[PDB]
Amino acid sequence: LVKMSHPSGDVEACMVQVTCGSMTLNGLWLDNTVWCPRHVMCYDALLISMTNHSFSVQKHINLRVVGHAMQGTLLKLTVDVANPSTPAYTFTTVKPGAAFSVLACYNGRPTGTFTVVMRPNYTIKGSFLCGSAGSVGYTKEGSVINFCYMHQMELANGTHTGSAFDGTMYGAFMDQLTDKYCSVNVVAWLYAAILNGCAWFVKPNRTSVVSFNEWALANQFTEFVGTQSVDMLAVKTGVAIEQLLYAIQQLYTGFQGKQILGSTMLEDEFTPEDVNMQI
Amino acid sequence: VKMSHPSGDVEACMVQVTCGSMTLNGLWLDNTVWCPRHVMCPADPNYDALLISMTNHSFSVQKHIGAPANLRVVGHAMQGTLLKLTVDVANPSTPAYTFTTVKPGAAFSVLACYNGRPTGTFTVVMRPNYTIKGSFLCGSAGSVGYTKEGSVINFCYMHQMELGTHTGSAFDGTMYGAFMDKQLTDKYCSVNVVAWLYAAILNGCAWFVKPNRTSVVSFNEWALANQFTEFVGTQSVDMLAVKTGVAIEQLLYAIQQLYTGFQGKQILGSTMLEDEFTPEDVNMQI
Repeated sequence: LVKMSHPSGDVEACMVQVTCGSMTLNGLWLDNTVWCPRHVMCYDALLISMTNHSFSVQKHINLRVVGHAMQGTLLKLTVDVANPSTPAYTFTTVKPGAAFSVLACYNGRPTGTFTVVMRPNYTIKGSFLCGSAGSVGYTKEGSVINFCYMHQMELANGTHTGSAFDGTMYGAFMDQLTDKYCSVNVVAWLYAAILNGCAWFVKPNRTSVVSFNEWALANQFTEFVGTQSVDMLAVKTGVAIEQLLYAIQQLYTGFQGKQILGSTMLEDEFTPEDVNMQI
Repeated sequence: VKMSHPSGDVEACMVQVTCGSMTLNGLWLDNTVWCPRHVMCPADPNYDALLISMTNHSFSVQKHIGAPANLRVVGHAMQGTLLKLTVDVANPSTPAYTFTTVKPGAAFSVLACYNGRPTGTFTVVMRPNYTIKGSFLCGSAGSVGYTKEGSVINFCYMHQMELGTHTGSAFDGTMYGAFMDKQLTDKYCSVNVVAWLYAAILNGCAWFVKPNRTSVVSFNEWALANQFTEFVGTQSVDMLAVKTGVAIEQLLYAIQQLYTGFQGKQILGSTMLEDEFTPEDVNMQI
């Protein structure tokens, strides 16, 4: 169980530096559009101020802006060359629990890649430093990149949020509720444990989904919504979801010194899908 | 956070290499294609005998990603546990690169591929017992590990086999841990745990800083028997000590006490020690 990212080449070919006089940051160049965060201008009062000439766009790894418009918290810029390296792509909004890959850029140059889970409070726990705004987060399905995240801002110590390519900001943070454990990702992690022969925490006892969900409300756990990749884990292991829900309820109390997949605590950063592909 | 290098450049060099009924991945720089020699083994073999057996067209080399291409194998050779296949076309996308063997504790990025197609990228640290803990499946042999410094890629690993751990070879041909294509007890990597403590201190968790210090030389002889690695300082560690005002010899003491058990307390939310983050890591990320 490693944290696995999608290969970043497709997206590396679309990152650019976009500047608005004082402020500079990262942009995503798809076909004839450069997307980027709108606080490059730092709102409608800011937008009217601007000319096409007020932005300049560079590819490091020759673009003239010839159209500009605002969409939610994102600038949608039009440019006079269509990106020859543009992937087949899609905009989609992720839901808490889902995992995606982030390409962290600076000055329009990619520097790292990692995987985050969209956290129940609509933030992500990544590594973003000054100037990383406009790094994109994506998933890949076939050859179709799904762009789902443009990085905007840091809120607390090591917690970040961003936009969803319609303009909306995850969790509506203007440019935080308490976090919870993602119950299904934990269940999947415990299946991964069982699959690698770490099944000491399995007892016959069970907890229905309906009661677990009531229990979750009081213990900073999200609702559990089973899906088929979980059902596939249950089948291969012969352990029912309802058993693992009982074990979550008792492991949250304490691990009593023991281990699971090396971990001393619960792990909600792997999804049923990630477990399936990897194991 | 576990952070790997952008895989773009490396994806641009991944090939599929076929030999008889068997296929795996190769790396294509200049006119050379590297790949694991066990591509030649039908379902304890004699790799010299095998290579004599190989004619010109025993090898097929397909590029799937990017600009598809047909690469004829012009000559072949062997090198350690790898093959050097020469091909008539040169990778237009070869970048600036080196061939450096990594040491235990160091971190590198892996580009996992199947039938010449990248599928994922992650980061491992080379274990003191010379294995890595990756996610490799059937057909992943020949996936490439690498680190970038400046615009220069240092290729350091070509995946070979599953032991549940993994190993492959370096690009001179040496298999890491000298395993054979036909395991020591792990150890804690001490320099990384120093780094990780520094990341605890740099973030506020420093209840284990006591002024008592244990010397490097002593820690090492101590480590010899409590399953740690010799501690080696680096310029990177020295930047973490400076910024925090805690000396390496102090954390070597804490590591001696902390092996016994965290005794009810917590460090960055863990009760066992993390050896998977390098001083470079903590420096880059803080």
